[PDB]
Amino acid sequence: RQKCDHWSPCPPDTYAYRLLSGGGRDKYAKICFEDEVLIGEKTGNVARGINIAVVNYETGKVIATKYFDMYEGDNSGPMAKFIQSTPSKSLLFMVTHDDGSSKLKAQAKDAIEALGSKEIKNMKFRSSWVFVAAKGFELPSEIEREKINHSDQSRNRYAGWPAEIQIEGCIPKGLRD
Repeated sequence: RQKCDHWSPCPPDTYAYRLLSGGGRDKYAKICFEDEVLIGEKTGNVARGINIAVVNYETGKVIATKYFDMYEGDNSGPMAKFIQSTPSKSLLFMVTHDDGSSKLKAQAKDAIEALGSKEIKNMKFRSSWVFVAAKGFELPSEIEREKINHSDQSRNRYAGWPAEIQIEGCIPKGLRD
């Protein structure tokens, strides 16, 4: 019904977003922006690791979508360079699927922490994580921009994985007016 199937309607001059981490291996991570799925099963571009959607804040257009596997390969470096290359006045949306920490290295953690992440250095194996960043401007303090959920045997929604987490909000379009 509502933009990105939001619980409450967004205020007028705002960009709607909904970020969903993966829930175990069968429930996929999803990035929704302005009622359009940027990353997800639907668009066939979601995978294990850290999934990043980059949007031009000024035009509201998707500029890039890329995933980086943190269980295999050496994708931490290519992820840090992808994040660092992002142009100013960009929105960055980051979600975990399955695992985003095994091979997660310092350079990548520093590039994400530079964007305002308080949880990227607390990432544990299979912790579910969702994050909204702005490059070249500040997001309002009121919007939910980050969440982390660690694997815990008593709380785990799946055998071996924590429950998926979500953040939904409305970003005002005039932060650079």
